[PDB]
Order: sequence, then structure tokens, then C-alpha cells
Amino acid sequence: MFKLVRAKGIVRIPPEYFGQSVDEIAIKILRQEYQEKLIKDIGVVLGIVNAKASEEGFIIFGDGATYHEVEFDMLVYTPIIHEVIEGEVSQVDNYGVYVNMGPVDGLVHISQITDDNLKFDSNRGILIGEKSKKSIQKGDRVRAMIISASMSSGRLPRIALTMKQPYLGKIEWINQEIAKAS
Amino acid sequence: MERDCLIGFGTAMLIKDRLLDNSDKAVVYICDQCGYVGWYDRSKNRYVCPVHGDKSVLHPVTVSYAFKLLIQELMSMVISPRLILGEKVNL
Amino acid sequence: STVTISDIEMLLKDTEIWDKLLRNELSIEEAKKMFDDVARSYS
Amino acid sequence: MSYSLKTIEEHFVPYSIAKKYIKELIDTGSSSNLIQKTFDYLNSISRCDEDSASKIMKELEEIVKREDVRAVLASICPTTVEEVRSVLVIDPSTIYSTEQIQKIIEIIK
Amino acid sequence: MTIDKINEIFKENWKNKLTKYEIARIISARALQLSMGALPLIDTSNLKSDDVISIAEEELKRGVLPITIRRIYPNGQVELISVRKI
Amino acid sequence: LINALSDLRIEYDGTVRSLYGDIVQVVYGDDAVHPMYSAHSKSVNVNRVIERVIGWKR
Amino acid sequence: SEKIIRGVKFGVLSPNEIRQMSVTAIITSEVYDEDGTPIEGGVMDPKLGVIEPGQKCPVCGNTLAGCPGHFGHIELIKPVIHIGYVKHIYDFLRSTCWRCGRIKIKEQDLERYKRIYNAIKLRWPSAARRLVEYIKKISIKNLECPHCGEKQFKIKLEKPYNFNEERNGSIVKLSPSEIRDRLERIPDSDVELLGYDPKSSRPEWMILTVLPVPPITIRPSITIESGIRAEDDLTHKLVDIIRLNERLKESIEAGAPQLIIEDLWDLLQYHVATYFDNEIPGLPPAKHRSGRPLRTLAQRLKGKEGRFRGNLSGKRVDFSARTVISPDPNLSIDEVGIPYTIARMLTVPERVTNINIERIRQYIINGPDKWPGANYVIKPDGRRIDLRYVKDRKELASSITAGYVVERHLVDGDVVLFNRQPSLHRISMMAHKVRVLPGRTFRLNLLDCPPYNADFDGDEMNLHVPQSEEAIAEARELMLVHKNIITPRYGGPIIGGGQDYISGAYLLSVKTTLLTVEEVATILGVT
Amino acid sequence: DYYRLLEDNGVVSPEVEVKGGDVLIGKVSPPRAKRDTSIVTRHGENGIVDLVLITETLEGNKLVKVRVRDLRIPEIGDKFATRHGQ
Amino acid sequence: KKVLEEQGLDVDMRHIVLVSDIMTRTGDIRQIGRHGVTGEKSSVLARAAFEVTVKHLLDAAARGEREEFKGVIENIIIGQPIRLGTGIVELTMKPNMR
Ligand SMILES: [Mg+2]
Ligand SMILES: [Zn+2]
Ligand SMILES: [Zn+2]
Ligand SMILES: [Zn+2]
Repeated sequence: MFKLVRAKGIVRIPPEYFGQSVDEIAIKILRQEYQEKLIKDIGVVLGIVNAKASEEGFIIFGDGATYHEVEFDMLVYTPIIHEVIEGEVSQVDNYGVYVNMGPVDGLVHISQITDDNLKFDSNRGILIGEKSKKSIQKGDRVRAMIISASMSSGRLPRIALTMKQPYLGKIEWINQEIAKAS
Repeated sequence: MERDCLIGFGTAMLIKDRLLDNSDKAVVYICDQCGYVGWYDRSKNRYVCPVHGDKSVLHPVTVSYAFKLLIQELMSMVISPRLILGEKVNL
Repeated sequence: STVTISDIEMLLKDTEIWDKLLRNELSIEEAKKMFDDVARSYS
Repeated sequence: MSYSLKTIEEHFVPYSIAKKYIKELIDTGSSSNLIQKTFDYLNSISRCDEDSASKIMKELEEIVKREDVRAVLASICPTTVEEVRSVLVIDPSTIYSTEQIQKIIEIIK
Repeated sequence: MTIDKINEIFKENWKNKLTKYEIARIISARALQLSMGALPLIDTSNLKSDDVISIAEEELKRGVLPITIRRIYPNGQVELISVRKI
Repeated sequence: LINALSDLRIEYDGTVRSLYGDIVQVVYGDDAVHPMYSAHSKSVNVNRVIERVIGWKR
Repeated sequence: SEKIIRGVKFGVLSPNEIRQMSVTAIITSEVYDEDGTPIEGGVMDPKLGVIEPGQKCPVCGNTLAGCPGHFGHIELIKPVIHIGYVKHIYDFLRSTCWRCGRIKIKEQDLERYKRIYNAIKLRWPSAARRLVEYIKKISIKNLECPHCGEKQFKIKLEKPYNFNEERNGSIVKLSPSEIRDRLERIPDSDVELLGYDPKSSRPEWMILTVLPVPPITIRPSITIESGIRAEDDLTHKLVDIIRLNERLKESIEAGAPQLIIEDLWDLLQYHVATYFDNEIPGLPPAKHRSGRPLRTLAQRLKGKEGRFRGNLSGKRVDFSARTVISPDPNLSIDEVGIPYTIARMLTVPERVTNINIERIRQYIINGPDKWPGANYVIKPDGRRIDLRYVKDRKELASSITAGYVVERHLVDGDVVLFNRQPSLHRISMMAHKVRVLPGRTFRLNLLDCPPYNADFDGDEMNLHVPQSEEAIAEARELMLVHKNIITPRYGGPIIGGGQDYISGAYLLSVKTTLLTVEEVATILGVT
Repeated sequence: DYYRLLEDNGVVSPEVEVKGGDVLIGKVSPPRAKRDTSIVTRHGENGIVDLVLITETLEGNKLVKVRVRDLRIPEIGDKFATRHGQ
Repeated sequence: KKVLEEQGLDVDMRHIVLVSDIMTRTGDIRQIGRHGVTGEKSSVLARAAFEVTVKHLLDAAARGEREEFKGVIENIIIGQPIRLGTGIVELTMKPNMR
């Protein structure tokens, strides 16, 4: 789920950037130091939209730079467990189906698309179900389910997807399911 | 006695320059949970703490090398000196 | 109790009274009364 | 370069106004491809406008008192009563005003 | 007489006066950040010496430095002194 | 002596305190006058001031 | 993120911690085989650390620069007493019951004692110490546990580490196993009331079951030109402990005379106690080859050449010089005369800005052998350049910009610290301005001698060159000579006239002295 | 370049200027490969080779002695005394 | 004062008064050495440096003491700036004012 958090911190203004507006330098330093950088308790950062810094900065021993208190708004995104999110198929192989989830790509394995027997990597690279008559390929719009996810900065797209739950799947699959349910 | 002279004059940065920068300045990595000295692996690009693996975060601290030698010599005896860390700048 | 234990306890009580007075949880008169009570009880 | 990075707010953002914010970020920040790629991901799945997502998210405060579920109801628009329970992952049972939730969907979206 | 008259005289004397430690700290900080690429706030075209410490001394003598000393008294009271044109 | 006295400091109050907060003297010395700035242990030599002012005609 | 040290927490090292931090286990007592490679599992296992410039550590992919030492552990089958904690084990033994492990005080008074101690432990540490001493004094002399009433027996300590009960037989000696088993029974509350931290210093941890093995980084091998490596005494002891550990283990599983077992248990314990500390009172010192007593862990820390007073309170420093001194009446009181040789060896690192670029370029054009010149150039990314190995110094001068660092010679007007020992007051070391002169001596003005108590009978003084901008600024602002004319001991000048000055002043100022225009011009020409 | 002064028998020749670090006698020792155990001029002590002596000890081992001389001219900083304690 | 003065040595009285104050602070007369003012200091490392013995560190480990780096000697030992002289001053700047 996409989030927007507000944060307060200390930003260091190098002496070579003196004589100009503190806000511009502060937002520049924040972008150079927080863009595309994973945070353990907040998630992966997608950028800084606005920042406000105080004009007073304190000086410490051994440094020529000034340190200012800054308040800024972030655009962090973190996929929350047990949430229904739409997505698109990015690549399909014997590994499974890779669904794109914004900056990262989700992962689902062949054992959990439909409660049946299916053959993957068939002719024309299409996953076809023997008793379901289902075809999935590029450009699809799937509505996936989150079951488990963890972040360690070793590999961002380590997200596991789920499709066994009814009322979930392709937009056409769910539409026919609803129509035939009643 | 020269250190006492420098203290009497009130020169903190001169004391630092004489007694740390020009003799045995060093950098060590401390686990934030146990306060023991870790290391940088330089091959897997990760911080490793001896009781801790990669389950904790290590921070670099500039210190006199003789103080680290003293810490290791104290751990040679059955003594557990744990270093407590702090921030240079606070809110 | 023992003289040393009585001294330690009266020091502790004086410390508590001063702490409570300095936090504006007591008035000057109440602090005076408690100080007198402790001094008389531990004399 | 010493930082603290303490957080104060924990607001939630649906897909539609996330498009608004990244657009307000890409135009002046001129970020990398990863930020630009995320915008492409939102160029198709997004179904409503910023005002539509705001209206649906603000009118559901009384029906449900959780901000996280309101941000996913403002991005998917289930518009059916048979799949809302699939979206719900909250143990307490919601009152039988779910039919009102769907009604709010089409008047806005 | 808050505590004693001598203490009041002391605090009144040091109200608008810089101690030698504050002058040394200001000059050292200014020189350190001036050697790191900062732009001098004075002309620096006809000065006798062109090293950073001399320029910092001249910048302190004629108040152009936007630096503020924060004095914290033991009871918690805070006094602010500005060296920018006093 | 150095190890006994090394932690004493002059405060902005005018008080002599230890770095642990203990008060040693309410005001340094008795008049808060540094011996280095003294007129040989005297804060002011009044006879010297008189000589400074009217010494050319005395 | 860069942090700072704001505290140190002390405690006793738990055996679980000793095992957990260890990278290996020392079992073999053989240090080196025929060829010379170190045996895996010995004292010189490469897993412990690297001391060779070209070797790489197995535990961490780091060389001698980036590798901190790693710890091993020696497993002990029979527990031993740590000699540094005997006075604490003795107090734990004398003030606790040996059946239930209690302070031997009625719990009604014990609860209020604990309440008071918890209330006062932080505000009045001395009162807490007195309270703990009182509790120990009244609990030692009980002779019957209130929870048991089992006729507690008094315990006596025989130096160095011999504990002796006094039962009905009047003689029985306690083994470390029973001592540790008794100390395991004490609860955390009773330990806390006695003045010890239970979660960080548990009393039975003072009885050793596992022994840490120091890293080789603190245990280096001295390279002597004689061709034979000399090992430090720590390895020379650790081999003895591991030998006795192997020597005693085989006896347990093969036979049980029970008299040779205790005659080896009293030798391993001696070895461990002497490894921790030599010069134990009432105990023979240990030699290695020539009857010279060994230097052990506690000997590396005490003395005037030990760790503390030799490396922590004071140390040898860089950018310093020492030379005989000679007079110079032509210097200012702020100046010191420096030889050309010393000016060209000691350097000051100056960062290049847009105001000083031409002067630094002229320094670079001159090499390391012409004054004023430079010895090194540091590029902005951080690579040094030896200017004596540069093919063309004129092109390197043209290529420097703001951000470069040039280590240039001393020039006239530089600030240095000038010192004479012993340093009795603070003006025994003052800041001076450099002046480079021909000669091989430190030149000093004659009016500057009283503060240094200096003389020209063959005396020598020290020089120190501050290296950073902040240090130089502090030295120039606070330590300059003329700012310290009046001494802090009393309100009087410590700098003034000497011997020829006084008689010259008398002869000039006497009322019979008459001068002509030429003589006046000659006198005033020196001013 | 530290062995440029040795002759074919491993020892320097008289009337040769030497600097600190120059090798005067070349020597290799049995392993305890062969190790270099040469003797060099001490640090910062120039001079001229004055005498080279080759003989044998009682056992029969070769013994080599080299004398180096340095000229000293009085300069500022040298000590002098009279027969009266001055 | 009498001992110093009868030898012809000039020392200002403020130093002597400060010494007298430091030796009577606790309500009793204490020596400046090990069993007095110096031994009452709340730093383990400073005490172990003045008294080069190691028994102080063993006592601290046994009792689980905590060392907090408030004095000047311990900070010099570990290598951090002291709070005397220029260490009492704290600065603030406005970089924008050019
Ligand atoms: Mg002499
Ligand atoms: Zn750890
Ligand atoms: Zn290693
Ligand atoms: Zn009992």
C-alpha cells in the first residue's frame, strides 16, 4: 500500500553550499541521501516532495558544516500483508508468474493460480489449464493477494502472491464468476 | 605534565591533535545490542558482529587504538566491557 | 533500629521530602511539619 | 552527514492521489527510471481521479474507522457486494451497511 | 542580590562581552569552514596575509559573521549573543 | 593535586562547580578576580589609580 | 552512521558469551609442526587473527589493517578459581547458607533492607555502601540459617586461593566444584542486596569453566635479526594450561588414583591463576628460558611502562623535534629560531583555496630539497604524491585546483609549541612564531628564559607542530607568548630584563650620560 | 644501490664516502633460504672509510673491522670549558 | 600559607582557599590522594589510571559498575573533546547570510 509519512531529522549543509537558500540545499541533500534507499521500519522510499528547514544550524567540533532540523514529507510504499491489489503480468516462466507491483515485481508460483492441474511453458509460452481452459500472457490485468512479505535490502521483490481465494483472478475471470454465482 | 599544561590553557582541539590524530587514531565497529567490536567483511559487503552474525547493525567509532587494545586485554581476563553509543548531533 | 540504619533512613526521608517540595507537590508549611516530625522521631 | 529520521505521521494513500503526488514529484524532481516506471504502472490500473478518490475516502470514515482499508477501497472499486468480504481482512464483522458502501461507489466513480 | 552581589556583578559584566574561549572557538570554526570552500565575507584583495586564520580574524574584528553564541546557565536559563554587527 | 582538582570549572553563574555538578565555591575566590589579572593579589590598587589620574602635579 | 562513546558497562563474562563469541576451540597443544605451518586448533591458529602484511584472514576478508583479532576458548573439565575475584567469592561464601542459598537474615528485616537499598542506591552511593557493609557484617556472624537452623560452619581463606571449612573434623578443604555449586543457589534478589548486579555479574561466573584465548593481534611474534622468532609470554603460558588440560583429562578416563588427580588439579589452577597475574604473593614466579620472570596480563597494565601510563595517559607523537638551545637577542619574544633542516622535514598541511593558490603553486615548484617548498601533494580523492619522484613539478603545479592539500615546509610566521621539561606550570609550553635561520640549534630570546627556567649550559627543548586548522587557531589565540607575560601564580610579570639589560639601563639612564646626534642615531638604529 | 660500495670480497674500500644506511660489510647467514645479515652505517651519520682490517680469531673465523671518520668543525651549539669551572 | 610564605615563595591566597575548600567538602577532612578526594571520583578509568593497579577494574566488573565519561581524563584516554575552555562554548550559524 502506498503511504505518505512526515519526518523530522538533522541535515548537514556542507560549507561549499553556503550563501544560498537553506531549503533548496536541504531538499537536494535529502534527495541525494534518501532516494531509492530502503528503511527498515518505514519501507522503500520513492522520493521527497517538500522539505522545510530552520535557518539556524549548530556547529560541532572537527566539522565546518552546519546541522539543521528539517521537516519533510515522504512517498514511501510498503506492501501490507493481507491486502487485495491489482497488477499486471511482467514475465512468465517455469519459475512462475511475475506480477509487477509498482516499483517492484510480485511473485506467484505455479501451484497457486487455480485449484486444478495446469501446464506451464507450453506452446507460444502460454499457461493452459487442462480442465479450466485458462490462458494468461503479457499485458494482463490480474488482481493479486498478498500472503507474505519481508524486507532486508538483499532483494526487494521477495513478495509471495496468492490466487486460490475465489472472487480473485483476472478481471474477466472474476466477472464471469460473479455472473454465474447468482 | 604536558597534557596538564594543555588542559590548563583550555585547548580541546589542540589536545585532540596532539594525543589522538598524530599517535594512534583508529576506527572500530560496535554492535548496538552488546557493545562488542565487530568487523567489515570486505567481500560480502556486510557488517559482522561476533555474537550477532548479521542480525544487528554496527556503527563506526573513531577511537584511540590503545583503548581498543585495552578493551581486548580486558576481555582476555573474565571482564565484559560493553561500549554504549550515542549521537554526535541531537534534535 | 540501629544508629546507622536510623541515620540512613532519616537521610532518605529528608531526600524524599526535599524532592516532593521541589516539585511543588507540597507547601512550605507541610514540608516544615514533615521535617520536624522526622527530626523528632529519629532523635 | 548525520541524520535521525524520526516519523510523526502515518497517513495512507490510495492509487489515484499517489498518481497525483508522483506526477507532482516527477515534473520538478526529474527522478530516475524507477520513479518514472512506477508512474507508468499507475497510468493504467488507476480508475478514478484525485477528487473521486478523495470523496470516496472521506465519506467512508463513518462506515469504517480504519484508514488503511479506505485506501484500498479507493483504488480497486469492487462495486460488488460479493467481493467486499474478500477485501476485508479484519476479524470483527462489519455492520450490514455494506450495501451503502457500494452505493457511494457509483455516485463518485 | 539574587544569590550575592558579586554574582550579579559577574553576570552583568559578561552580559555583552566575549570570553577568550568564545573568540578562539569562533575563529577556529570560521577558519575550518573557510578552508573547506566557503566564500569570505570581506574583500580579501588587499589583506596582508591570505591564510584562512588571518581572514577569519579580520572577519571577526569587523562584525560580518552570522554566528550566535548560546550560553546555558546552570539553572537552565539561556542567553544568546550575536557577533553579526553586535 | 592534579588528579584531585582536574574537574573544577568556572560557570557563567560565577560559581565553581565540578563536572559532575557538585558546588565547591558559591563565587570563585571572594570577588571572582583572576590572580593573573590581579594587581599583585589586589583586584584594584586605588593608590595606583590616584597616581594615574593626578600624578603629574603631585 | 558515525557515533560516539557515551558510556561503558562492566560485568563478568558469562561462559555462554565466551562460547558464543568464539570462532574455534583450542584442543591441540602443538604450536608448530616440522615444516612450520600452524596447526589448526592450536594457539597460533590463523582463524584468530593476522599479523603478516601479506596474509589475509579467513574469518574476515581483511588484511592486517582491517582485521580485528578473533577470540578462541579453552574448555576446562575441572573448574578453577579466578584469582581476581577471591575477595568477592569469600564474601559470598561467608554470608550465605550452604543449603538454600540465603543471606542468613530474617526475611522480615530483609524485605525492609531491600526496600531501603533500592530507594537510596543512586542518590547516596556512600550510604548504600555503608548499608551493604552493615548487612554483610550482621549476616556473617549468624552461625544458623533462619530458614534452616542447620548450624552453619565458619569458612577461612588461606592465601592465595585456598578455602578451608571448619566442621566437626576441624579440617576439610573445598574444591572449586562445590564452591561453584553453592554459589549457583543464591537468588537474584539476595545478590542485588549484597551490592552486585545479578543480570551482568552472576557470582558463579567467577568460577571458571571456559577460558578465552586472546587474539594473535595482541599476541605478536617479534621478528629478530638473529633468525629465531621469539614468542610473547601469553602463548608460553597458554601452552602450559592446554598441556595440563590434556595431562589431567587422560587420567580421569584411564584410572582414578584420586591423589594424582588432585595433585594435577592444584597445578592447572596454579597455571591459570599465574596466567591471569604474575607476582602473586606467596607464589613462585614463572620463567621460560633464562630464569627471567614472565610478563602476564596484569603486568601489561601496571607500571610506568604499562598500558595505562605508557600508552593511554602519555604517548609518543609525530611532528616533533628536540635540539640544544642557544640565545638570540634579535628575535621577538613571540619568535623561535629553527634550523633549515628541521623546517624542510616537518610540514604543515594546507588545503588549497582560491586565495592562496599561487603561493601554494610556488611551493610546489620548489621540490622537497629547496626551502620554502613542499614534500607531498594530496589529491581531492585522497592519493598522496611524493614530490621527489615527480618527473615534472612545473606541470603538477599548474594542474592543482581548490580542494588539493599540499604538505609544505615551515615558513616564517608559523605557529609551533615550544616546551622545556620538567613541565611544572602551563607556561612551560607556549606558542611561538617560526623564524628559519642558519644553524643547527633552537634559538630563543633572552627575555623568554625565566618562564622556561632555561639556560645556555647545554640545555635542550622540544618542538611540536600542530597539524589541523582548529589546533593552530587555538594555539595562536590562547597560547601565544606575549599574552602570558603575567603569571597566574601571583599578579606579576614572569618576563623581563636580565643581566646586561639591567646594567645597560643603569648606564644609559644615569644623569651624567650625554649623547651626540650620531650616537643617538646609532642607538636608535637597532629599534 | 645499498651494495654499490662493496668490493668483490664483500667489504668496502678505504677513502670512500658513506651515508647513513650504506652497507660496509656484506654477510649472508645459514637458514634458521639464506638470510641477509649485513652491517650498515647508522642512521644520519656520514663519513669516510678510514681503515679496513682482516684477520682471524682463535677458532679460525674471519674477523673484519671497519673504521669510519667524520670531520667536526666548531659551530653554534658546541660546548667549551676552562680549567676554572666556566 | 605560612609554610609557603616562610620560604619566600609568593602564591596567591585564592589557590590555597580553593584547596582548603576541596579537602573539606564532605564535612570531614579528606586527603587529596587515594583514600580521599581522588578515590571518591566517579570514574573507573580515571581511578585505574591514577592508581595503575588493575584491582579497580576487577571490582567494577564484579559489581557491574557503569562509567559515564564526565571527567576530562577519561575523555582524553578514549579520545574525545573535553568540556573545559573552548569545550564549554557552543555555536550556531545562519549560512544564508552572505
Ligand atoms: Mg642548563
Ligand atoms: Zn552484537
Ligand atoms: Zn580477521
Ligand atoms: Zn538455609
